[PDB]
Amino acid sequence: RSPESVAFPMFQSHWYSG
Amino acid sequence: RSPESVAFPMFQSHWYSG
Amino acid sequence: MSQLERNIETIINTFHQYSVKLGHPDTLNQGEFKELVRKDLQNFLKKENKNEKVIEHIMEDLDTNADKQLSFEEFIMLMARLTWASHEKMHEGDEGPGHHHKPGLGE
Amino acid sequence: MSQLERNIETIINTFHQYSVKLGHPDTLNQGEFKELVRKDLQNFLKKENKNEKVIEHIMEDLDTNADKQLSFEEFIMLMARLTWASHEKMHEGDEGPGHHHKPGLGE
Amino acid sequence: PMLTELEKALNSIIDVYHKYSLIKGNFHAVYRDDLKKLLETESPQYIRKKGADVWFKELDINTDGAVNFQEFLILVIKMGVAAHKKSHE
Amino acid sequence: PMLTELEKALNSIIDVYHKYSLIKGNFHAVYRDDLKKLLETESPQYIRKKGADVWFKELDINTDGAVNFQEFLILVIKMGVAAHKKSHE
Ligand SMILES: *C(=O)c1ccc(C(=O)O)c(-c2c3ccc(=O)cc-3oc3cc(O)ccc23)c1
Ligand SMILES: *C(=O)c1ccc(C(=O)O)c(-c2c3ccc(=O)cc-3oc3cc(O)ccc23)c1
Ligand SMILES: [Ca+2]
Ligand SMILES: [Ca+2]
Ligand SMILES: [Ca+2]
Ligand SMILES: [Ca+2]
Ligand SMILES: [Ca+2]
Ligand SMILES: [Ca+2]
Ligand SMILES: [K+]
Ligand SMILES: [K+]
Ligand SMILES: [N]
Ligand SMILES: [N]
Ligand code: NA
Ligand code: NA
Ligand code: NI
Ligand code: NI
Repeated sequence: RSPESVAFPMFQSHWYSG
Repeated sequence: RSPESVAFPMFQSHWYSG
Repeated sequence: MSQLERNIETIINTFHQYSVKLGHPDTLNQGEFKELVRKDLQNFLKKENKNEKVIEHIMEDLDTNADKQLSFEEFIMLMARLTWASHEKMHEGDEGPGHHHKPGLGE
Repeated sequence: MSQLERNIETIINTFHQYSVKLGHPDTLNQGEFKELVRKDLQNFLKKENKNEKVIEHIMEDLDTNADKQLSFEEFIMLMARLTWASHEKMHEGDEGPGHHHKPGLGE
Repeated sequence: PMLTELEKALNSIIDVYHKYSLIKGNFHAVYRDDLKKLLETESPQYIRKKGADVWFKELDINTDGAVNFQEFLILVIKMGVAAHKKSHE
Repeated sequence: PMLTELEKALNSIIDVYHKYSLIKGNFHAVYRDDLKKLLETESPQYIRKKGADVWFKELDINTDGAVNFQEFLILVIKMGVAAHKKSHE
């Protein structure tokens, strides 16, 4: 498989929130 | 010692010549 | 598709196999990471896989934002480390001269 | 001068101690590198130092332009690797939780 | 035993780098010209469009005129992160 | 045995990084704000003048919002190369 439009949302909170 | 003006030449040929 | 792109594809596809199972579909939680590691790093991480707590510290270490999941950005650090540790083992105790590879990790 | 700058100073001063002895004064040849390693990496490279041929492959590996001397740019790769391998040993077999350091390399 | 496909993938990344590092010179050194061949052959357009010299300057962190294996892993990491984001377009 | 000064130097670089990585969060993660404190306290002016955010973008190779130890070693390597060149001025 060539991953195109995996269609679920990408995780994007690449930072500390603790 | 805090190396300042070590006064001999720095090597500078950072590339392949073989 | 090049050899490198294919290898990259396999890392992404393997991450996605376990990230979608529970919780956030684009991240690996503790249980999904344990599963990926048990199955698809079964040789490279043979010794670590015998100690569930070692596997837990590894995940804690990779989880750089401390949100208890591995993003893909966090995960590819483990792939780079294992690739680097495999190449190191190919050169372990090397005496030279020139270049030669012994068997890598998990071998 | 900060702690890091001082440490950087010590790497540069140690390189210069052996680079000036023969040939190019700003590079380490095989003999100067063997001397630096025998003396100032005597603990971190204890096992490698018992095999002059292992020391020769290390130098061959660091000598990225293949001119048979180590520039300072080539040498600081070995310092980064040994620093990284020391931190790895502090965490070898870590089970967690949290952060703790065992003794590092050469200990 | 037989390696998993993921493990074979990681070893193959080693193999890829060495196709270019073993062309000449130091066996773990990819010189500027070798790096252009690597990018053009192994990477997609959205990686190559950066230019092989801009990549070389980025990857040669010790400015010794070569990309060693750990420096090449910087390239691999950035390609993986980019490939992953693209898979969500 | 007792470590050489060079070996103590390398271990101390580990120690330096952890002053900032152990401030909060992941124990091997230096977040953007911690990295400004690190640069301002540990690096000279000709390093700092780059700006802590330009350094953060350079060092965070996997763009996960943190500088781990191997990414910090990129900073250490660049400072060493720079410090060496300055010693020939
Ligand atoms: C995605 O399209 C995909 C999924 C699985 C495979 C596979 O494991 O074989 C591939 C893939 C090939 C697909 C078709 C084909 O004719 C030949 C293929 O060769 C390979 C070779 C490797 O090493 C990995 C993947 C494939 C593609
Ligand atoms: C260069 O100026 C230099 C050379 C040697 C030393 C040393 O090994 O002690 C230092 C240096 C100091 C110099 C003077 C002083 O009063 C205190 C010093 O403390 C240290 C501490 C460490 O850890 C390394 C170097 C010095 C300076
Ligand atoms: Ca998940
Ligand atoms: Ca995380
Ligand atoms: Ca010399
Ligand atoms: Ca050289
Ligand atoms: Ca380099
Ligand atoms: Ca990072
Ligand atoms: K994804
Ligand atoms: K010098
Ligand atoms: N927090
Ligand atoms: N050469
Ligand atoms: Na080469
Ligand atoms: Na931290
Ligand atoms: Ni090799
Ligand atoms: Ni640590």
